[PDB]
Amino acid sequence: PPFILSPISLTEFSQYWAEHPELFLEPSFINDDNYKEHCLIDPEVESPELARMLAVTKWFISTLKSQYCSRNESLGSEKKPLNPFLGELFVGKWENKEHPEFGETVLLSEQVSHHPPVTAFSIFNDKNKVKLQGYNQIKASFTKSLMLTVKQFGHTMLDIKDESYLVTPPPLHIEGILVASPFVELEGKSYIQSSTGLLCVIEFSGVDGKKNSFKARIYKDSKDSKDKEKALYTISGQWSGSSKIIKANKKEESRLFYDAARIPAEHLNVKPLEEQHPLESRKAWYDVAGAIKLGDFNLIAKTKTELEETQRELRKEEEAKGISWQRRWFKDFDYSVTPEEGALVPEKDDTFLKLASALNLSTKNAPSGTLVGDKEDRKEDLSSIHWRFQRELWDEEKEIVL
Repeated sequence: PPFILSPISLTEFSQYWAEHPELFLEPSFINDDNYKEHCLIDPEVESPELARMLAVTKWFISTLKSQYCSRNESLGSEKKPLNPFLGELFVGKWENKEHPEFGETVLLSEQVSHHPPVTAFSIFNDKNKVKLQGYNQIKASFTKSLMLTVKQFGHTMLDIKDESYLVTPPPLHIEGILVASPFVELEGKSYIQSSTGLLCVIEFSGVDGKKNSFKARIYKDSKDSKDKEKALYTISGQWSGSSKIIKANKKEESRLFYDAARIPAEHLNVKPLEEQHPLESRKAWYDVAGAIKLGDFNLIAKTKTELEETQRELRKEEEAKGISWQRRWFKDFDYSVTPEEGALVPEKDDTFLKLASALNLSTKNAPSGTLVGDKEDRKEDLSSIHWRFQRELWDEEKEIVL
């Protein structure tokens, strides 16, 4: 066992959707009057919608490394994920003081389900009108071989002012591939469907091809995505390393698209344990995390039972104050054709339904990226529940602060 063990609650993994402050906000600084300047990899980008789609694609790739690489040699740490308890919260903010034009970007993460485990999150920047929200859920199991496949469920939505993007995470990742390491590989297709019609398809190598490699293609619309030759741009390389982009078929003009080595200057600002509510992750798992570094499973069992008892009493107090701790900032909406009575239902102009339609994506609780008609989508009575952020609920939060 190498490196310094770092137990971290899965509720914290939500922060990796905006680890690079500048990449997260770039799309919002691109308008009709400067788009050609805001596109390093192609000073001759056809339209602003296209420059924004490239900026979004870059931002998406930048989130991958931290999500799937547990070891980090420039820090000497090995991440040990902790299964969040119901009602757990993790909040913080990127102050971006070194860039006044960016503004404060807030992160709210919450464990909305324990059985099964579901994490919901929202990252929003009021100043530039950039907001993201999504939820995550996985199902692991072994295949004929050490394999151990993890299916991804859920999706995320990005709003750049009035422009919308539907992002679906990597459908699959394989664990326990390399000897003596928690190395992980991605497989399947991820999509970035914009309200502008543009669609990006990101294909992961799986256990084949290069290590942690991908092939991204941007199409003018969903129909075009059926033929790889109609791709406006093609990006390929390592999502944990570097990649290059090629416009049309001009292989003679390949440019460096993204290099994961780049370390972000801005760090997520999280308040110290002293001023943290007992529902917040770092404070709730502190002892357990310590015991886990000690390695003593007797101390781990003890600290765990204590977290449980603490949390049990905390919930009682939360209710006593009339606080809906179980669904504090996110509510579960039913998107099925015929929902149950009391179920929260979507609105008529639901962004998710619009974009999913354009992409022809299953709106059911199937693996991420499942297309309508796929085996997974045809399954008998599959639910269609999706978690949604409610800004107002955060606006009236009386206990949690940043």
